[PDB]
Amino acid sequence: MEALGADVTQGLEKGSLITCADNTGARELKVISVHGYSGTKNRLPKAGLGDKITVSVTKGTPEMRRQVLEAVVVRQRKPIRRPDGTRVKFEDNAAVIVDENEDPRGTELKGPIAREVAQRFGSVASAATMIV
Amino acid sequence: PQPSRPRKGSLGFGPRKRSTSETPRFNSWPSDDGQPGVQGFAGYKAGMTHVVLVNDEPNSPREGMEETVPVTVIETPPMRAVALRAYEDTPYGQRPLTEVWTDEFHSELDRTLDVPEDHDPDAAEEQIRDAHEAGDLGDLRLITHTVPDAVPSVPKKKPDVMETRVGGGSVSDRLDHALDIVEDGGEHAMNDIFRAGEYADVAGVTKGKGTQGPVKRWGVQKRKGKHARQGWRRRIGNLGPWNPSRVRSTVPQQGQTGYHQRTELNKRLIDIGEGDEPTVDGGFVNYGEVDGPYTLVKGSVPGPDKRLVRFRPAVRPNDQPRLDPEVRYVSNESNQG
Amino acid sequence: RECDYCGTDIEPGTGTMFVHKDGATTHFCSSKCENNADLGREARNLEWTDTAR
RNA sequence: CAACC
RNA sequence: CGAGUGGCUUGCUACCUCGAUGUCGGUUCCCUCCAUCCUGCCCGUGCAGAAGCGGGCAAGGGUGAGGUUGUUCGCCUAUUAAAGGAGGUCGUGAGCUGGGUUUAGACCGUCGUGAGACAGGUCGGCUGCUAUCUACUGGGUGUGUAGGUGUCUGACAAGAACGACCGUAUAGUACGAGAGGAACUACGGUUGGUGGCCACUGGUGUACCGGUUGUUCGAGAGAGCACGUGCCGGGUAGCCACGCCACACGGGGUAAGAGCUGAACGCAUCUAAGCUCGAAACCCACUUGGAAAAGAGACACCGCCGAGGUCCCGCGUACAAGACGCGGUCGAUAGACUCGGGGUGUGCGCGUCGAGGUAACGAGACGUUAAGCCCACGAGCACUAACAGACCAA
RNA sequence: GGUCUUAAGGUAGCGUAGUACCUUGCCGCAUCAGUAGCGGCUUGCAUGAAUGGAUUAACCAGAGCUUCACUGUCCCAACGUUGGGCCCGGUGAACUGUACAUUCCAGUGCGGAGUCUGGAGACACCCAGGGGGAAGCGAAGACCCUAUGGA
RNA sequence: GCGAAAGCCAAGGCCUGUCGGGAGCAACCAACGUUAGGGAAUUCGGCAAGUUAGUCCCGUACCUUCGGAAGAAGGGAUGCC
RNA sequence: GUGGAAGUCUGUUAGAGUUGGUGUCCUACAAUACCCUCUCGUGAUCUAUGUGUAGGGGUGAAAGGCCCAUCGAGUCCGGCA
Ligand SMILES: [Cl-]
Ligand SMILES: [Cl-]
Ligand SMILES: [K+]
Ligand SMILES: [K+]
Ligand SMILES: [Mg+2]
Ligand SMILES: [Mg+2]
Ligand SMILES: [Mg+2]
Ligand SMILES: [Mg+2]
Ligand SMILES: [Mg+2]
Ligand SMILES: [Mg+2]
Ligand SMILES: [Mg+2]
Ligand SMILES: [Mg+2]
Ligand SMILES: [Mg+2]
Ligand SMILES: [Mg+2]
Ligand SMILES: [Mg+2]
Ligand SMILES: [Mg+2]
Ligand SMILES: [Mg+2]
Ligand SMILES: [Mg+2]
Ligand SMILES: [Mg+2]
Ligand SMILES: [Mg+2]
Ligand SMILES: [Mg+2]
Ligand SMILES: [Mg+2]
Ligand SMILES: [Mg+2]
Ligand SMILES: [Mg+2]
Ligand SMILES: [Mg+2]
Ligand SMILES: [Mg+2]
Ligand SMILES: [Mg+2]
Ligand SMILES: [Mg+2]
Ligand code: NA
Ligand code: NA
Ligand code: NA
Ligand code: NA
Ligand code: NA
Ligand code: NA
Ligand code: NA
Ligand code: NA
Ligand code: NA
Ligand code: NA
Ligand code: NA
Ligand code: NA
Ligand code: NA
Ligand code: NA
Ligand code: NA
Ligand code: NA
Ligand code: NA
Ligand code: NA
Ligand SMILES: [Sr+2]
Ligand SMILES: [Sr+2]
Ligand SMILES: [Sr+2]
Ligand SMILES: [Sr+2]
Ligand SMILES: [Sr+2]
Ligand SMILES: [Sr+2]
Ligand SMILES: [Sr+2]
Ligand SMILES: [Sr+2]
Ligand SMILES: [Sr+2]
Ligand SMILES: [Sr+2]
Ligand SMILES: [Sr+2]
Ligand SMILES: [Sr+2]
Ligand SMILES: [Sr+2]
Ligand SMILES: [Sr+2]
Ligand SMILES: [Sr+2]
Ligand SMILES: [Sr+2]
Ligand SMILES: [Sr+2]
Ligand SMILES: [Sr+2]
Ligand SMILES: [Sr+2]
Ligand SMILES: [Sr+2]
Ligand SMILES: [Sr+2]
Ligand SMILES: [Sr+2]
Ligand SMILES: [Sr+2]
Ligand SMILES: [Sr+2]
Ligand SMILES: [Sr+2]
Ligand SMILES: [Sr+2]
Ligand SMILES: [Sr+2]
Ligand SMILES: [Sr+2]
Ligand SMILES: [Sr+2]
Ligand SMILES: [Sr+2]
Ligand SMILES: [Sr+2]
Ligand SMILES: [Sr+2]
Ligand SMILES: [Sr+2]
Ligand SMILES: [Sr+2]
Ligand SMILES: [Sr+2]
Ligand SMILES: [Sr+2]
Ligand SMILES: [Sr+2]
Ligand SMILES: [Sr+2]
Repeated sequence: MEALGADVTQGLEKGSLITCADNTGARELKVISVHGYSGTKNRLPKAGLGDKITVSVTKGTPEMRRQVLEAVVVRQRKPIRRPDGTRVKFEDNAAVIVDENEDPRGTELKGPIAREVAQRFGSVASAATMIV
Repeated sequence: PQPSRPRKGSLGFGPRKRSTSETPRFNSWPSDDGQPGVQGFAGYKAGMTHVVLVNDEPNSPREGMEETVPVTVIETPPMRAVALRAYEDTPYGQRPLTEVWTDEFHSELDRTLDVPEDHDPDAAEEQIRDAHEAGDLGDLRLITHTVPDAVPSVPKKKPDVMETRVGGGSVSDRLDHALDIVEDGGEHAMNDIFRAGEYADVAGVTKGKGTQGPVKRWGVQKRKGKHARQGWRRRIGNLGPWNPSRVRSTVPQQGQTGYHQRTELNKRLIDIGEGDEPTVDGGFVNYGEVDGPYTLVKGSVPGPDKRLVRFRPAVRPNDQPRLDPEVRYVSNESNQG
Repeated sequence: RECDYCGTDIEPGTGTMFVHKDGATTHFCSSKCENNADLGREARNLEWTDTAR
């Protein structure tokens, strides 16, 4: 993928439960897999800010519940490092549901997003209210 | 089904024993290209700090922007090429033929060797030039040594001696180039060889850790879950199969870890100066203060503070040189805190 | 930059920026300040702080 | 599959 | 239908072991095989492209995470370049596990008149040992080569030290009616592996500073105990990874394959002689070890009445003993002291305030006070201690 | 089959069961995915009434399953604490020992060799280590069979 | 303090749960403390560890042999002067 | 409201016991030990001393358990070489 523009310490693994920062009707997402990732023996697959992941809906509306969808990680509690040396961290871990074309399934994003996630997913960004 | 997995640790840096010479010894040298010139230099590690640099990379989306970069401060005072050794090619490889020494010696070079009192530089030179006429001359190298005394933070006064190859134009020309340096007094500096922005390979003897177990030394797993409470926590599963009925040298075991020579490739020289611009408030921890000739190396360098590190023009650079990077800031914030 | 907590200048190439839930941003110069903030202490009530001084 | 069936 | 190869399954035999070679599965750690799943290079196609399908060379590297089940296998899920198979006493219990299997207790079904039986099911159910030799990982002392210091050589030896992927430009281009949709090359990044390092972030930090509960020292001050910190908050050095840095290109020879010249065979023919090319594979490049390489090495200087070395002393860039390294007055090597740089968070005492209370008394607040206390770091400084002195040596 | 053996021929209930071989039975629930678990169905290899059937509040260091919470069980390991370990004084055993023994790769051999054969490697001694091998030590195999053995 | 509970302290007893000396004291082992983010992914199985916790107030389901279930659950309070 | 029942609850009160760690130990401190966790603790309770039951016999809320480290028939000596 296109360089992210910052170094990331993945703060999530397969199985982690995160916030769905949108209005798709999904409230909580479970990480199932990480796009393009391949680990090593015994290593739990990890995902962090900027990765595209496959998720299952754990909490939300009946129609959304249990659906296996694609998403993009927009916030994480574990710090990331920007070119100027500063570390950046969020209040929670969150992702936004996305389609085949990486366009947000929802109409609105909830909460801030990392600028780096913009470079990658512009259409996701063109839905963000706050970009930090 | 027993999943695959690469083995633990590299088999390419063995045996993992205590280094024989604390002074690093390059086992390779740059190729002959430019004008004749000494292919290396040395200094003493002081510590680290960081600097803000203007992205120099012409292919980076950030070209021309502020960028914080880690730097290891190495004190690199002038050294003294004290002699010119000549190697001759033989059926059994390269062998020392003779050496051409000088008269002017640093006041304390006698703390390491028996300094010459009676030597014939012309007889030696004569034998060398005849070797060249015959076409039996191998490469040409300079016996070099440091001046620890010039570095206050380093307690040693005894000079560290190393042989550094001289490459360059034609042999005849670099032979003459070698002799010129030596004759003077051999005194040369970091500037004379490197330029800020070029890539250097740094060699040094890593920090010693004495005896350590397989987990730390080779990176094998610790025993997991229930297997961690029965009496075995940091011991590998087994030393090998029933057959072969012997333990292979490839199974990870305890032993000396650290204090090994390492040659780290493509280290970018961020800046070569002199003074106290890089020094840190309160002084570098366990080292002291810097106020003299110094070199800022991008990233990390093997070895503890005070150890002798060696520089050599990168023999396998991946990127082209982007000379004299613009340094907008050099942290002097205390390293204690 | 200045530390949004204690008031001292943040040494460049240092510190962490915490992004609040509502999108706000707090630039901390160190863990000490972050940790006091997590305890719910307000910088003005801590004598050692520039904000206080 | 680790004896008996 | 016919001919074989393997020794992964099963069967057969009863050769070895019953004065015992511990029994499935898993796990951990190491080496290997190729009948190749991916990656490299090719050939064919019912090959436009993209993509399939089949075949060849090839074992360098990779081949992962999860749900049921003790399971092997298998079924299933999301990822992936791919998530290949097999050997090593079905590698691996003087390594682990003990779910299964495999005693003694008990139940069910079936069988048995009964005692009792069942690779049928089910609940419970014990795992000893201070390593002699050998093997290897690291560390020393000697001898040999035959006075000392310093610097090297390189026979050999090890490496995967690098493997793979995504994205952008190429290009909505070549190709194709359209749909769809490449490549050479140049770039940015990710991942797995590898070595190292601590400026940054993060952990630790029973150094240290503070808060505070119970109790004891009459109160105060200052302390002990509450497990090797009572508990809680912060955290220096150091050590660390979750942090940071670095880890090619290019040559040479080939395989499959593409060809050239070319005859046997006037022609033809990539082959018989000769030659041009051509794989992640082989060799070199690069890193690491390496004078005990018995052809036991090379060079320079010093010394043979003295070069150098040992003991001794102060110490760590070193360290389980040993080893290693630095300094020893021609000195800043360690400590003290003073600064600097750091940690904590505002000391004791006193003064004002303080809900009240006749008063006594009074939790606590402000000031004095960026205070007090403390520091495994740095500088300065010969104040103390590196003194005195003994010995070997061609 | 629409009686026959041998008296009767399974009623109420329960049912893929701690009983179902087939079997991961079929449907549903739950999970991204559930040979598990629960509900239903059920022709029950081979359930069933004091050989007690069914059912059941309370109880339980009894067996199985799910959820919330939490966490170094795990990703993936780090630093620290105390006692050992290491060095020194003193004290001072045992196990085990046919012999020889510096081994490695192959082969051979009663087919599972440090000792045979061919090669390779190998200067002696010592310290620490984790245990690959000595089909390691410990116990005349408890399994299996055999004995005109025992209980 | 509810307490013959814990913890601390008297009276009384002891330094004999009887080998010491030394190395910032390495690997490794026994006990144990602290671990960012994720939170059972580990495993036959949450085994081990942890979480909760005392007292008062509010409030408390299915089911039930009407006893119980029940401290269900869930919520709030807690010092000193 | 009183009352204070219960093979009733909590409880390392004393005392009794022992689910798990398959922890420590396994030439042991110990021929059955140590630590944490755990169960019972007004009763078919626990416990001291005395006393009775004897080997094809006892005793057994039944495990072939126990009858002096010995039990699907104790120990000793004899039969017996
Ligand atoms: Cl995955
Ligand atoms: Cl393990
Ligand atoms: K049997
Ligand atoms: K046998
Ligand atoms: Mg695994
Ligand atoms: Mg620091
Ligand atoms: Mg800082
Ligand atoms: Mg036989
Ligand atoms: Mg054995
Ligand atoms: Mg092949
Ligand atoms: Mg291989
Ligand atoms: Mg096996
Ligand atoms: Mg074994
Ligand atoms: Mg065993
Ligand atoms: Mg053992
Ligand atoms: Mg079981
Ligand atoms: Mg069982
Ligand atoms: Mg059986
Ligand atoms: Mg069922
Ligand atoms: Mg009846
Ligand atoms: Mg026998
Ligand atoms: Mg038998
Ligand atoms: Mg009989
Ligand atoms: Mg943690
Ligand atoms: Mg698993
Ligand atoms: Mg438990
Ligand atoms: Mg009695
Ligand atoms: Mg019985
Ligand atoms: Na053990
Ligand atoms: Na074995
Ligand atoms: Na065959
Ligand atoms: Na096994
Ligand atoms: Na391969
Ligand atoms: Na499975
Ligand atoms: Na075996
Ligand atoms: Na075992
Ligand atoms: Na096993
Ligand atoms: Na080639
Ligand atoms: Na019946
Ligand atoms: Na009970
Ligand atoms: Na832990
Ligand atoms: Na062994
Ligand atoms: Na004594
Ligand atoms: Na009444
Ligand atoms: Na117990
Ligand atoms: Na009898
Ligand atoms: Sr295996
Ligand atoms: Sr050298
Ligand atoms: Sr070399
Ligand atoms: Sr065990
Ligand atoms: Sr063998
Ligand atoms: Sr035997
Ligand atoms: Sr082949
Ligand atoms: Sr391929
Ligand atoms: Sr199966
Ligand atoms: Sr098998
Ligand atoms: Sr079992
Ligand atoms: Sr079975
Ligand atoms: Sr049975
Ligand atoms: Sr000899
Ligand atoms: Sr493209
Ligand atoms: Sr199109
Ligand atoms: Sr204490
Ligand atoms: Sr507490
Ligand atoms: Sr060819
Ligand atoms: Sr020699
Ligand atoms: Sr019926
Ligand atoms: Sr019943
Ligand atoms: Sr032989
Ligand atoms: Sr040992
Ligand atoms: Sr007393
Ligand atoms: Sr005594
Ligand atoms: Sr702490
Ligand atoms: Sr689980
Ligand atoms: Sr699981
Ligand atoms: Sr509560
Ligand atoms: Sr009771
Ligand atoms: Sr009780
Ligand atoms: Sr047990
Ligand atoms: Sr425990
Ligand atoms: Sr025992
Ligand atoms: Sr009572
Ligand atoms: Sr007995
Ligand atoms: Sr007799």
